[PDB]
Amino acid sequence: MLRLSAPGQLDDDLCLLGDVQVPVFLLRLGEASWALVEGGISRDAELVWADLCRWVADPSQVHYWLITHKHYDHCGLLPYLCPRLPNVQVLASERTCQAWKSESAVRVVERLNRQLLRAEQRLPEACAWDALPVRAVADGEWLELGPRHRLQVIEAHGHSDDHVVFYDVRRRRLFCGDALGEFDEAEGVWRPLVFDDMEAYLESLERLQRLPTLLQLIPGHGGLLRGRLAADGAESAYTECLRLCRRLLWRQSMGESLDELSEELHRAWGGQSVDFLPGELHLGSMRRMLEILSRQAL
Amino acid sequence: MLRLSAPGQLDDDLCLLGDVQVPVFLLRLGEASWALVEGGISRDAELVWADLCRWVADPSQVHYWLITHKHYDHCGLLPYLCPRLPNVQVLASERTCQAWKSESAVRVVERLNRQLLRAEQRLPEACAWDALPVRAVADGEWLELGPRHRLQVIEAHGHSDDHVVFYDVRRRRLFCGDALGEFDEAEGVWRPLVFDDMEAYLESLERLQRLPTLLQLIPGHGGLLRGRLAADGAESAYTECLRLCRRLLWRQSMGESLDELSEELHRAWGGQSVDFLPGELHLGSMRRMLEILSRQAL
Amino acid sequence: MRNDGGFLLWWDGLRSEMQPIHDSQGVFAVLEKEVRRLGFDYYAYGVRHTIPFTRPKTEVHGTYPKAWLERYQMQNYGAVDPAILNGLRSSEMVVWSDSLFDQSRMLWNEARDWGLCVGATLPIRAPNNLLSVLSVARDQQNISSFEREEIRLRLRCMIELLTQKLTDLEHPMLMSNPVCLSHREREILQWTADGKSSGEIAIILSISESTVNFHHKNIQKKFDAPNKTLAAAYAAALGLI
Amino acid sequence: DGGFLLWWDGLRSEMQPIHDSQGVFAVLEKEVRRLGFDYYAYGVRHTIPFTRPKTEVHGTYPKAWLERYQMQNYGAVDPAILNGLRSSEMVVWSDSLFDQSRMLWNEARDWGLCVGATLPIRAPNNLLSVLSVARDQQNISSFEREEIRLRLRCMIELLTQKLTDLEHPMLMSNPVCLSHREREILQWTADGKSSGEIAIILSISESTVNFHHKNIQKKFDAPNKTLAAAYAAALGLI
Ligand SMILES: O=C(CCCOc1cccc(Br)c1)N[C@H]1CCSC1=O
Ligand SMILES: O=C(CCCOc1cccc(Br)c1)N[C@H]1CCSC1=O
Repeated sequence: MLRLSAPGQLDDDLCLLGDVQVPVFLLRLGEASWALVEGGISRDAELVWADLCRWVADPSQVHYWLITHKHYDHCGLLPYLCPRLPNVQVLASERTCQAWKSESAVRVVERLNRQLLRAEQRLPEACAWDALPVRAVADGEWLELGPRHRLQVIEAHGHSDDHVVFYDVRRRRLFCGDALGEFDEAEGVWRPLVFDDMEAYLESLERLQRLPTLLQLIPGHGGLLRGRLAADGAESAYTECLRLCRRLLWRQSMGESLDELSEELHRAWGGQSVDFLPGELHLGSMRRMLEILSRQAL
Repeated sequence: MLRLSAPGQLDDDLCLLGDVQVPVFLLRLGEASWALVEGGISRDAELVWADLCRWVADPSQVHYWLITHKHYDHCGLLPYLCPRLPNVQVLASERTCQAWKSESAVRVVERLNRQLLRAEQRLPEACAWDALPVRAVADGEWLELGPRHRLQVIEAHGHSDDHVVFYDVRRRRLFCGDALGEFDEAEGVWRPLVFDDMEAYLESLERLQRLPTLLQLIPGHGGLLRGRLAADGAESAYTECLRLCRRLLWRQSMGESLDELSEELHRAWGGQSVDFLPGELHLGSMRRMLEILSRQAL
Repeated sequence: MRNDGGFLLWWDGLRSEMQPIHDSQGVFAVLEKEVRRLGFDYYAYGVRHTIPFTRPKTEVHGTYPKAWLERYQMQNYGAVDPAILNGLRSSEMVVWSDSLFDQSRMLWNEARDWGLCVGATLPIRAPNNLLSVLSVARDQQNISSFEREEIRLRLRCMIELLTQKLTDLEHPMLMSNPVCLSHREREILQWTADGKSSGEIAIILSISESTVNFHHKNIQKKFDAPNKTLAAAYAAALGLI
Repeated sequence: DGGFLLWWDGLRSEMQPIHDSQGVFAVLEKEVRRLGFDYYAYGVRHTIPFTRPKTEVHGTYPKAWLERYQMQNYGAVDPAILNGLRSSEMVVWSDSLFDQSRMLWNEARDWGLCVGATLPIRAPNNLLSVLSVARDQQNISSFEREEIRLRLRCMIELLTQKLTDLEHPMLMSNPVCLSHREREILQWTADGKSSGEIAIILSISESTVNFHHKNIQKKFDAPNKTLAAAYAAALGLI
């Protein structure tokens, strides 16, 4: 087995929660306190509670929350779970906290979260986006989540200006979110995701493949990765970004506009994000990615 | 344009005779010394001759024929055009000439090539394969073809049991044959072909990296290449073979049948080479390929 | 780190290929094979000494016409060869051109006559101060700008490993006049090299005059010296102090 | 093929418009931090004062470590610099390498210098130079060793050339210039012949050659011929 998918006691201390395509990862770090990661989407909240109470007996013990970047598919649960979690503490980059304090880049997050709702669903009450507790964490700052875990924040841009990745040294797991790319259930090889800058993206993947041989690798979509896939996941994401760059430059040489390649990528890779992204918006997202790659790659 | 693909002149001293999908190149070594390269197929004899006489005063000036490969798509043009040329030293590997002496290989090659004939034409009169003017070239031999051409034979084994590649040191050019793969005309990135071994293929690509950066890289199907994508071809071929290893191992971990993936490969890749491979035997070729991938490089 | 392939994998391959070799002819053979693989026909490896200051001794090997080598042994262009002397000033690879040989054109004409029209000459200072140059040459195909930097890096790696291997194998070129100094011979010769008088050296070192003059006689004998200045100069040039 | 060669060309073309030393060290720090190493240093060992060969150095380490050098001067006993004298090979640090002087290595490991390497090179002007790179964790594997070797070799070559071009105080030692007669007479002194022999071969009276000798002694600031000859031989002027 190489991609542990379903919710459950996912590891010796780690429990996936919510939908497997966009989960929140619960970490068992004490016999008092707990900790969540990868804060998902808004609609999973009523699901996540129905799972969370199965693990956490009383959610006052839930102390820490880890967040990877400002996009809606990793921070939807924040305003809808933070007030009922009284001891919650959200960690993210300084830019991420500044983004949430900003009036802009929150209404768009609300729209993106609201677009993925059911017919009769009504989301629960929520505090203001600036009102929730945040402690910004910078590059390389050692994190003391508990006596059994000592995570290390790593500045890993390329998917967004506000991005981080939480890295643990002892058990050698890694929370990437979308630092690498949306993992591929069918093909197995990573799908790159560049939406702000290649030069920071490939630099980040260099600084992530220089790490030790990872025993585990946990992206933001599609559960845990184990064994040989986690060992060289940082290499294959770099390789796939360069591969898509080669394809785009070749199609530019042939003369095909960006509209054809973005359409081809959308119809090829829409088989995952239909749940947590509208199809009409995924085309535009891939268009922005391909524009960045064409403008930056030689 | 990177791919100089159409027939006719390609450089100051290099033409393309016949269809680009099964090209037959022509080096002008001197004022009265020529050299054909890479061979072709049986149906294209009356085609390739019609090109060759255009570029040459009379066929007697042709002195050498550099064959890279054992399969019918390169050896096929030999017995139909070689008698026409009064003197040509067909330079092929040591193991190539053994195959042409063997009675089993000639029957396979002639049958596989006779399937491609259209309903009308019969083939020109030809000698037996055993009577050809062949020469054995070893690994790393220096080929002083002419004053202005110094080629080096490199045993790029793994795609076949006798594969070699001729590297022009001065012009930084590589008639790599199918040692790299079938260059994807649509996407742009390479496409692996490991038909007899997998461990040897990667070692051959490592030696092709050890060659210096290439101004030009001529595959056995797809004409000529220039620019960057001809300079990282061994890097791109190594990348694509590793990606296909990843794809096969991941899909086998998911448990789907080995033949299930190979049918997808045929559907994705056989449209390019439908006009010089039978449609059915591409499936068998990729079946043997994917079995070799499953066998080796876990 | 398997992203570039290229120069790193080539360097690993050549280092592994040259590691099991135990003869200088094999080293020159693999260098010859790569240089003809690089594009250039001829090569050369030339070690310029600095021991005899009036007439520096240069020793050179390679595959050029043997009569051109004998021309070098006739009239000693190694002192006059500008391509060698550029290693003193700067560590740049320099492609040969008529501008460079303006101070000495006779060598350039006699080389161009015999199929040395395109080429390069990369210098490097060996770790014991011996200058060395690795040169490559060919008849035509002037070095384009695209090819130049790859030639620079490849020749630099090959001359590094070439000097290392030949020093490992004790070639006559790289092995300078062998002089083994003790700790106190190094100390007394160092203090002589700073212009300090014999009495002052005796005072600071707390050793009698006769002992230090005995050591001065000795270090004169090993260097085959008539004067302290020659011993100090040779010691400074060779790195012995 | 991109990668290394394109990288070297880009680094050269990016370092060309930089007309200041701080810019050179800034791009060096940026690249060394991209290479996975927190700290770097460029260290020039001179060879003029034989009794006390001064070793000067720039870099980004803790400034009190620099200060520790200006008190105790570990450059004169550091084996990482001294490897460049005997061999031009890159050396990766370990407890084994510093067994002769364990105080330096222990005090370094006290201040977060536990992993690293140091590539030496003989500059064309005889001044030894070294490029060291260091980090806390992630001991240098044998796989990354050759990549670090190539990239540090390119970087130290470029820096050596540029800091020589920018007249940096590190590379430029005491500038001394000689016209051809002074170079000839000093060379004949370096291949030591007596003054009468020099006068005979050069066919010039002893007074003129003695005037030249006094000029050389004043210019090098020597008390004896031996200092002038040794310094000129070391600096490569002869
Ligand atoms: O720079 C060099 C390297 C030193 C001499 O190399 C040689 C020359 C002849 C025989 C041999 Br073996 C080596 N050669 C060039 C200078 C101008 S032309 C020439 O031969
Ligand atoms: O000697 C070197 C390279 C030169 C050191 O450069 C330095 C050292 C301290 C402050 C400054 Br600023 C630069 N390195 C290593 C050997 C063991 S500890 C160390 O610093």
